[PDB]
Amino acid sequence: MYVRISGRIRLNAHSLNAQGGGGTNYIEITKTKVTVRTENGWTVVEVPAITGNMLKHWHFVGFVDYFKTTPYGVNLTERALRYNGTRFGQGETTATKANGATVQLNDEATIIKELADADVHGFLAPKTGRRRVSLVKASFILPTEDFIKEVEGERLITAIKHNRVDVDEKGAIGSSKEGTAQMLFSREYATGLYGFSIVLDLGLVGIPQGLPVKFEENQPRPNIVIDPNERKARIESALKALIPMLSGYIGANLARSFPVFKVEELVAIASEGPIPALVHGFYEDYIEANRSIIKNARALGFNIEVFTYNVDLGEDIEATKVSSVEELVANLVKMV
Amino acid sequence: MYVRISGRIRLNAHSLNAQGGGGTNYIEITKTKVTVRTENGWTVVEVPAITGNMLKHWHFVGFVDYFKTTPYGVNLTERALRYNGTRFGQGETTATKANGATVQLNDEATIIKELADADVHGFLAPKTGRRRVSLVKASFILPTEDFIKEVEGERLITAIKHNRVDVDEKGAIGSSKEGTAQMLFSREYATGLYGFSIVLDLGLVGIPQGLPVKFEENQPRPNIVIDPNERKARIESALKALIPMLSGYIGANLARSFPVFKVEELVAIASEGPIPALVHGFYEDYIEANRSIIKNARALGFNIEVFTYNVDLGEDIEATKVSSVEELVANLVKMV
Amino acid sequence: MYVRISGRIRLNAHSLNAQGGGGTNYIEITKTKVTVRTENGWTVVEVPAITGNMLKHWHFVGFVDYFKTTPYGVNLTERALRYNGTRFGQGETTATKANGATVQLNDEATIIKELADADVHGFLAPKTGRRRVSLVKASFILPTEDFIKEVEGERLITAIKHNRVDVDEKGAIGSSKEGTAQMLFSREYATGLYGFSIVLDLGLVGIPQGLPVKFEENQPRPNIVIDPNERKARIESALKALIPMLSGYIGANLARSFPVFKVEELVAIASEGPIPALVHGFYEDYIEANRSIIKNARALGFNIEVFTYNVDLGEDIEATKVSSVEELVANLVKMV
Amino acid sequence: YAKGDTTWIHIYQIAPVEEVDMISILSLKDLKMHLPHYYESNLDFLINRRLALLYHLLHSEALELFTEKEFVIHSYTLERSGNNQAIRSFEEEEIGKLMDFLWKLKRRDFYHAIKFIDDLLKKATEGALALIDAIMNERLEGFYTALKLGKKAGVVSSREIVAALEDIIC
Amino acid sequence: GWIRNIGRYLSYLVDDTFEEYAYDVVDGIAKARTQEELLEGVYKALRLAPKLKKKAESKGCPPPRIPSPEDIEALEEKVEQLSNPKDLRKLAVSLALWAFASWNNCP
Amino acid sequence: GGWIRNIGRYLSYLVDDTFEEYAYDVVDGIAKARTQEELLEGVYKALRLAPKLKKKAESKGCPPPRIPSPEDIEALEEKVEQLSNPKDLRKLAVSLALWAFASWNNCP
Amino acid sequence: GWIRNIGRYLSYLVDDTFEEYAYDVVDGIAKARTQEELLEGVYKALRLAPKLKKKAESKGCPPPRIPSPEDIEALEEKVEQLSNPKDLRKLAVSLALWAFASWNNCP
DNA sequence: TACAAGGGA
Repeated sequence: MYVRISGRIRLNAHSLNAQGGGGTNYIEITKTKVTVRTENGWTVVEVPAITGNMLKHWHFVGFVDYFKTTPYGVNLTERALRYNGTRFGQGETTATKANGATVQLNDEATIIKELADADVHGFLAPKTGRRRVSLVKASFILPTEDFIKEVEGERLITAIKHNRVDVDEKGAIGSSKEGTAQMLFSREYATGLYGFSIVLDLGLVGIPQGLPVKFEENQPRPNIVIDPNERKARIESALKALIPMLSGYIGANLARSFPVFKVEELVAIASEGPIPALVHGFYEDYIEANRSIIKNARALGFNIEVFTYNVDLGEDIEATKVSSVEELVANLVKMV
Repeated sequence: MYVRISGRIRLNAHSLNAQGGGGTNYIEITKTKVTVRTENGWTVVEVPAITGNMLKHWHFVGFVDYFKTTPYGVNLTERALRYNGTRFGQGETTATKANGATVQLNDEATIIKELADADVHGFLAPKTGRRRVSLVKASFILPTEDFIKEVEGERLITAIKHNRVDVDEKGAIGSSKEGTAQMLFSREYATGLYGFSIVLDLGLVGIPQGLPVKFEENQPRPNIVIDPNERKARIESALKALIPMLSGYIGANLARSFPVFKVEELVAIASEGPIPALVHGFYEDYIEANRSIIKNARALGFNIEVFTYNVDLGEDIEATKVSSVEELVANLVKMV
Repeated sequence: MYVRISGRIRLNAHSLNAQGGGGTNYIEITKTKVTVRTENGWTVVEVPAITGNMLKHWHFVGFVDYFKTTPYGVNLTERALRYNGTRFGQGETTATKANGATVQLNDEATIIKELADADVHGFLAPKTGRRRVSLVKASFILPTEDFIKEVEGERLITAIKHNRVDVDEKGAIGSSKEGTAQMLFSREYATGLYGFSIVLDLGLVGIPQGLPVKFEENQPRPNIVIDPNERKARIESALKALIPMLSGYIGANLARSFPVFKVEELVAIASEGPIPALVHGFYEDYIEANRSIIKNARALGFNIEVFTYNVDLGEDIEATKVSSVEELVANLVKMV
Repeated sequence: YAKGDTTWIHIYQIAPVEEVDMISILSLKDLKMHLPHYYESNLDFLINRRLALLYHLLHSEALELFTEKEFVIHSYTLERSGNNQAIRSFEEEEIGKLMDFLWKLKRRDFYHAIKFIDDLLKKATEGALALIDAIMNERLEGFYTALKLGKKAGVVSSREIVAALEDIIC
Repeated sequence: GWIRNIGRYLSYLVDDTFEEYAYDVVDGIAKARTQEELLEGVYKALRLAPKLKKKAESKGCPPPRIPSPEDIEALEEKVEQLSNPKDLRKLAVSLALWAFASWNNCP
Repeated sequence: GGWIRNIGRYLSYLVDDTFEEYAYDVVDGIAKARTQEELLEGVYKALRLAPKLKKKAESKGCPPPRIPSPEDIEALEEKVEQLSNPKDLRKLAVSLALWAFASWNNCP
Repeated sequence: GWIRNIGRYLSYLVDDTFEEYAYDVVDGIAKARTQEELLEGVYKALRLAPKLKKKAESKGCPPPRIPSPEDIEALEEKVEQLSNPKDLRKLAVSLALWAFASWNNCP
């Protein structure tokens, strides 16, 4: 089961995924160059953004958070318990189990049947060479193009400076000689209307990549190395991992910032066979593009279920209107 | 079935087809020299680009993915199911079929009979010498010239640093004592309006290159080593392989980057008989050249069909408007 | 008919006609030395080039491709159907027809009557010692002199290295002892504005070299060994072979490179008689040279028809403003 | 050199032009080697007569007599192409500077000099041709091309030979 | 004079022990007409230092020695006065031929 | 005028070891400076990292970096205005970029 | 020299001692694309003048130098002849280069 | 490197 979600969301007072200035009182958000038509030829502009690697890490965090409560949650790595995404790193032979057992770095089938995190998000074992591509692909989050055009520049990244109070046992602040660390560090914050185009394929859950189909008697029999109940639990957990994505658990500095989050609109397409990925909501004319993509792909012979959040998406297209992202994930899991 | 595809697509914040960084923590994106006319005289500029080899690999991946569902999908290499692009490397005499059967490499007719991937994308076995040129031609992806003109380069790249967190059971970063891997790598991301071109010479599928014709009674006729159903099935498999490239499944680092990848404009031509290759979309003045080519080629009497997307193409040429890429491939598959 | 074509064709990111040797890796492209002015004493510079042998082979391929569809396509060599250039190699004294018939290499008349490729492109039979000069000649693809002078030599080449992803069935990248083709190799891609010149002599097709005339009624009647319809079909096929010529079918590595072409300007002359060759487009002042050549050859008393694309020429003489190379060949075939 | 039915025979004569005595002539006599029936298939670079004489002079160490006395070489070839004997090469260049460059080329050692030349001759025949052209006409790029061709296939190209080549360049 | 060290550094890019085979840089620097292209070529050649040092450290053999800054300025201070390309050619080919020496680095 | 050595020494701090800061981006951007404006911008990004390096050198027990003097900046400015030829611009660009990679003994 | 003074004032913002680091204003000055953007950039650069002016005497080192009226009016006059960003970028980077120089502010 | 063409007793 492969599902694509793409839409526009509103961010305010966010300091998510900064470069990191270093150690002198300055932290600044990551910025990337994007191209816009701006009715004067294509031009390049710097805008704040959050990388898709961090979004994938947060999806891993959500999946491991929602997978512990499952009865089959013991088949997991303890490294995922502390929300660490190291997987196997460099120069590692045995991966310890959350139950305390150990798993060899070879026999990919054993790895995927014992560790669900590596089964879903992939892994890498340079010592032997076992590999597995991620089943969830994350895209960059960028401010939408029409917002950039209609904001006429006017850089909206604001630098808020604030101090780290260090009061000594005598109630005074001195210098480095007396052992006092008084500093005033600055953090950047941004606002705007961003877009997301998360895509995730769940048809290879529990299926080793080195042997997807068995061909017992020249029939397409999937090579499942785990129990069907465990596979269903894993796919349901991976699907419900989207709950914190569109609620406000994306970004760093959540303890001190917790960005003002709201979902403006989105469109989701779900199916079983391979389907074209939806166009990102960054562009102005993405709703019509997705409408055409759905309309002609349905006529081509693909069984696709379409869900929309307050988007008309044209007419004569069978789509379900969902009032929330959690409603959409409930609709996605009811058909599993 | 001879098909030519050309057009322009916008990519934002993509790290597709990097250089791997060699043996350095820095990771470089591929650069190449391109010639720009300009009003001050010809110049050469370094721009990011995508090699045609990886585009061909993704096309093969899409082809095998769409051919698995086909009932004739048993005639595939075992390496194809794992997306192993290598085909009959040095030192191997036979091939392993998808069902586990062994296929000899001493006969090209059998090879194309029960190996669809070798039939479409060709093969080469340096030991036995059996050979077949690929039926798919992919061109390099370069930013369009006028984009380089007004954008005047700006280096079109940004560098983003990502950390590799290695937290042990005690929660320590470690420093050259616990074998930690809490390192810091970086990636390069580019953007701009690029051009693409693809050639599909789907007229030799199931036909060995040695004996294309039979000449039973001095009457030319195709020499097909398989039933026409299998040839047709491979035809729409190749046609539908275009879908998971114009949707966003082009390039590497999909799990972390997933390029925004809007399709701007395109022009397609299709014919039963041989046709000249369509002009690549890199050049700024390519619409008029393609229009003249199509008009004077149709004047020669060639039975060709032209599909346009976001291109006026004038009024003299009879072309059918298309709203999406899958609509285009549907129109291609209507006329077998 | 006698026709001469000379012009300039743009090109970028082309790995065409490389040496491909020099050990095991680093496929490095072919280069040649050319003399330029550079506002000082004549200096020799080292620039990428394409050998005329490759152009001749591709012209043969195009001629075969456009000649199979003709009703006279049976009169063709078996090796020609395979695009094999080994015309009467060492040892053999007989050749195989397309329908399986055999022909003895004894007299030129029978060879040119029953075999079409050996007619247009000539042949050499060392055993019998038979000779036939090819009726098509081509020059090297050299970058134009003014472009070389203006770029001041940035080496006009780039090196792109890429690997094979040959992996074992178990999913691990084995070492050399295990057996794995995971290896790196590099290719050289060139760019720039190139000039070309190709000359055809279709006035002698179907005429044996030994006895061009027969002199029955005391006039030099050409010795046409085949029917006039077959000769006309051969001429039109040879002309139409130019349609895929200037379209992207003159280079190697088409499966991975597919050089990007756009013919910027050219001139063609046809006078069905002995005509001097035009000035190659490599020289920067070839426009005026060809203009003087055509105007004073017309004044001398020869009936030359001139077709021009994107050149002002002299605007005082009858020249057809052709807009495409295939439009040009349509004009050529409409006057046969 | 045989190469099946045919046969290449390269014949050289060493000629003075000014003055010689007994000792010089006996030094020239030492150059002559009896029964040069080389045949074989791996030693196929005995065609291209200049390469064959370079190989012969590689293993000749009689004296470096002509570094003080001027001498010339007259060479010709004989062929058995299909039992058709004729002379197809009569170029007349000299011999002094080639062996002078070889002798200034071999000061540092022999263990990495003789095997160096032998490997470049056997493996990189094109590289050997470039090297011999560079020796004949004193062009800088010839040495670089020869070294690159040698290193590409099997030549170690030690440091001392590079230093000797640089000293020859001056 | 300050040629052996740059020769070793350039040979570090050609030895089989370094399975990277950077021949483009040496080919470009060998074929130089005037100052700009040779300077760009030597810059590209010396830019590959971090990957060489990392590969040497991971292989176990001693890391390559980058040319010292003391003789880095020597290249410049000798090269501006070479207005004639002819006398520039001897050094341009000397560096290339020193780049192809054995230079046993990792035993 | 000797300021080339100083600016190259400063740029060498962006690639060298014992620093954990490897910004090949700015060094390559300065190296490939086709025009003067992007060269000046690359120099600006190179200088923008001065506080981090000058703090961390003392933080890691290393001598302070040789930050270019204002006279060097004035020389760089003047030379960029009387040099409008791309030919000399390219050679000067590679001249100050070449010093970045060397065997500098920043930390004894 | 009518530009060294404003550069010195900008360098006064970020330097050794002087515990008020404002990199945002310097970047805005350097990154500015339109001449008005340069105007607000220099405006926020100047608005911190009283800060340093009264804080310099808090530690005893000599007070900094505030740009004179003639130079700032001359910059204002130079503003309205740059019709293209091509010279605007070079002007902005020239102004912002002196910020990170080795200035002896107050020993 | 394929073919021819040659020098003599």
